Amino acid sequence: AATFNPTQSFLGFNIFPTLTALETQGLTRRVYDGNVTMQSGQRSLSATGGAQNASSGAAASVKSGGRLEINIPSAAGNIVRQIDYGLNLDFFSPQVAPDGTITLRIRGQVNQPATAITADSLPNLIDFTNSEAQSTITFKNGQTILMSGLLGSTETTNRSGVPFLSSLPGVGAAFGEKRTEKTQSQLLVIITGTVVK
Amino acid sequence: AATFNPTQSFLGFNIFPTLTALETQGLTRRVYDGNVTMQSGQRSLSATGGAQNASSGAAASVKSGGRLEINIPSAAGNIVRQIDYGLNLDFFSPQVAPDGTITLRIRGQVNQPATAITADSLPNLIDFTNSEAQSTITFKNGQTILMSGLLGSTETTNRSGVPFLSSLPGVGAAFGEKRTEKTQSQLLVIITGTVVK
Amino acid sequence: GAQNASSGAAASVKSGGRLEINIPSAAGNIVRQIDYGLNLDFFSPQVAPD
Amino acid sequence: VPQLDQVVPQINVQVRIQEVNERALQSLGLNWRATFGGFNVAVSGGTGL
Amino acid sequence: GVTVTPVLIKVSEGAAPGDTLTIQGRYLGNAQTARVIIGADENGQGGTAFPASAVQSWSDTEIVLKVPEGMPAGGSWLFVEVGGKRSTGLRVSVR
Amino acid sequence: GVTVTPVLIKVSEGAAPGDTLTIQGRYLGNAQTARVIIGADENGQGGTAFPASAVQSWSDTEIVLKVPEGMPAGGSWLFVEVGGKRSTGLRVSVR
Amino acid sequence: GVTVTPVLIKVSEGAAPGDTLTIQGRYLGNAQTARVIIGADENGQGGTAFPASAVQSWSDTEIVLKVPEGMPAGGSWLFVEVGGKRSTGLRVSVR
Repeated sequence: AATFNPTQSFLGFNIFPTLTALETQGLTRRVYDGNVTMQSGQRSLSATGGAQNASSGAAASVKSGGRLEINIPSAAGNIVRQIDYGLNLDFFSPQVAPDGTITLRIRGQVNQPATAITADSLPNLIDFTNSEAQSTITFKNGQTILMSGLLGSTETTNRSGVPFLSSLPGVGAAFGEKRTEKTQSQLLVIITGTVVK
Repeated sequence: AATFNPTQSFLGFNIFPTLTALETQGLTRRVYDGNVTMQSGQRSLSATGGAQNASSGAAASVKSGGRLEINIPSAAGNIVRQIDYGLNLDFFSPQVAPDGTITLRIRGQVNQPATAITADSLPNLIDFTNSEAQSTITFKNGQTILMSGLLGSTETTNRSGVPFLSSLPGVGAAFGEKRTEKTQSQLLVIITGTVVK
Repeated sequence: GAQNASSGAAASVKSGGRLEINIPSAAGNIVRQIDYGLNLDFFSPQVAPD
Repeated sequence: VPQLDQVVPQINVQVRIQEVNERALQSLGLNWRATFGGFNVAVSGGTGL
Repeated sequence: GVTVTPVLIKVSEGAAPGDTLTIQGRYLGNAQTARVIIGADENGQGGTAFPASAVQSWSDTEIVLKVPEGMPAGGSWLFVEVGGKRSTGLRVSVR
Repeated sequence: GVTVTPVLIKVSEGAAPGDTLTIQGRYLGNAQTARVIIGADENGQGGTAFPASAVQSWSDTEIVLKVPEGMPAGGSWLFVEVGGKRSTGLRVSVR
Repeated sequence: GVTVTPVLIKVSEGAAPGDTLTIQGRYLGNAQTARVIIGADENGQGGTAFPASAVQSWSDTEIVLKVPEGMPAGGSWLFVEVGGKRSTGLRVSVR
C-alpha cells in the first residue's frame, strides 16, 4: 500500500519494522483397557427402570464416565432416556466352541460432552465429541485381533503478502505473513480373550 | 515480537524477566464392600409404591447414597420415577447347585450427581457421574473371580513459544511455556460367596 | 431409542462428534443422532471361496 | 447341517478418503487524483473516470 | 521388557498349608521372571513372596502352587509381579 | 520408498521359545527390507528385534516366525518396521 | 497436447519381481508418451519409473507390466504420467 504526496516531503528514510513468530506443539493420549467375564449363551438383562438405554440388549457391559438422565413429557409418549459418556463397552451374543474359538459382537465407544452441562442446559440438542466402532470378530483362545483402526492427517499452510515477493523461498516472509499447521491422529480397537477354567 | 524505532534510542540494556512454575498431584480412592444373604430360587419383590425403579426386578439388593423422586404429570402417562445414586448392588437369578456352584447375575454401580441438587433443579436433565458393569458369573463355594476391570490413562503435554528455541532440550522453557499432565485410573469389580449352613 | 443413519450397517467406524436431538411432538417425538467427522459404513459383505 | 455350519471367511476392509483444496488470489489497483488549472480528474476502480 | 500389566481373573478357595492354590490370569509370564506375593494390602505393600519350590506349574494364563507352612492366616491380598510390574490384585483367604 | 504405514491385524497365541508365531497384516513388505520388534512399549520404544534366522515365511500379508531363546517373558508390544516405517502395534504375551 | 487428467481405477494384487501388474484407467495414452511411477508418496514426489522393457501392453484403458528386480518392497503410491500430466494415484503393495 504505497502513496505519494506532492505537497510535502519527509526528512530522510525511516523503516518502522515489526516482527512476529510463533511455534506450538501438542499431544493427547487416552487409553482404556476393559475386561468382562461372561458365559457362552449369555442373554441380555431387562431392568432399565423405565428409561431407554443403548446398552439394554447387551449380554455384558462395563461403563465409566457420566450419564445424562432425560425426562421430557410428551403427548405421543414421554421421552425418558439415558445417555452415557466416557467409556462404553458392550458385548453381544458371545458363543464359544469346544475348541476355544470365541465369536462375539463388540461395540466400544469413547465420548465426552463438547461443552459442560450447567443445569441451565436443555436436552433438545447436545454436542458430544464421539468415537465409535462395531463389528463381529472371531478368534481362538489367547489370540489378538484388531477390530478397527483409523489414521488421520490435516494441513492448512496459508500465506499472504506482496505479489511475487511473499512467495520467494526463505526471504518471502519479509513481505507478508506465513502460517502452517499439521495434525495426526490414531485410533485402535484391539480384542483378546481367554477361556476361564 | 520485536520492533524497531528509528526516531528514539533506549539507554543501555534492560531485561525485565518473569518466571512461573507449578507442580501438582492428586489421588482419589473409593471402595465399597457389600454382602447380601439370599436363597437359590429367589424371586423379585413388587412393591414399588407406584414409582418406577431400576432395581424392581432384582432378587436381592443393597443401596447406600441418595435417591431422587420424580413426579412429572403428562397426558401420555405420568413420569413417576426413582433414581438412586451412591452404591447400588443388584442380584438376579441366584441358582446354587448341590456341589456349591453359584451362578448369578450382578450389576453393581457407583454414581454421584455431577452438581448438587438445589431445589431449583428441574428433572428434565441431570448429569450423574457414573461407573457401572453387569454380567453373569459362575464360581464354586469359596472362590474369588473378577467380573470386570478397567484401566485408563491420559496425557496432554502442550508447548509453545519462539520457533526452534522453545523446542531445545532443557533451556527450551526460557523461550516460552511448557505444560504436561498425566492421569491414571483403575476400576475393579470382584465377587466371592459362600454357602451358609 | 434414537434414530441413526448407521443402524442398518453390518460394521461401522466413527470419529468426530455426535448431535443428540430430543424434540417432543404430537405426531411422534423426533429423537435423532447426527454424526459428523468421519463415518464409514459397510453393508452386506459377502465373500466367495476364491 | 454340515453345509450351514461351515466356516465363512473373515476379512479386513480398508477405506481411504482423501481431500485436497488449493487457493490463489491476486489483486492490483491504482487510484489517483490529479488537479491542474480548472480541471479535477479522479480515476478509481469502483467508479471509473 | 515387560510393559503390560498382568490381570488376575480367578483364584480358588481354601489355601491351607499343603493345599493347592490355582491362579488364572492373562499376562503372567514365567516362573523364572515373576513371583507371587501373598499377605499384602490393597496397594500391594507388605506381604511375603511364595518360595520358588512352591510352584507346580506356571503358564502365562495359569499358576498352580502348593501352600507352604508359615503363611499368615486370615484375609489378605494376592498379587503377581511379572518383570517387576505388579498385577491387579485378588483377595485370598489363608486358612 | 516406503510411504504407507503397515497395519497389523492378527497375531497368534503362546509364543514360547520354539513355538511358531504368525502375524497378519497389509503392507508388510519383505524379509530383506523389514524386521519384527518385540518387547517394546506402547510407542514402539525399547524392544529387541527378531533375528533373521527366525523367519520361516514372509509375505506382504503374513509373517511366520520361530521364537528364539532369550526373549523377555510377559506382556509387551509387537511392531513391524518396513523400510524404517513403523506399523500399528499389537500386544503379545511371551511365555 | 495432453489436457485431461488421467484416472486410475483399479490395480491388481501382489507385485513381486516377475509378477504381472495390471492397471486400469481412462486417459492413459501411449507407452511412447507416458510412464508408470511407483514408490512415490501421496503427492507423487519421489518414486522410480518402470523401465520401458517392463511394458507388455498399453491401451488407453489398461496397462500390463512385468515387475522388474530392485523395486522397493512395502506400501507406496502408483501414478501414471501421460504427456507430463500426473494422474490420480492408487496405493500398491510391492512384495
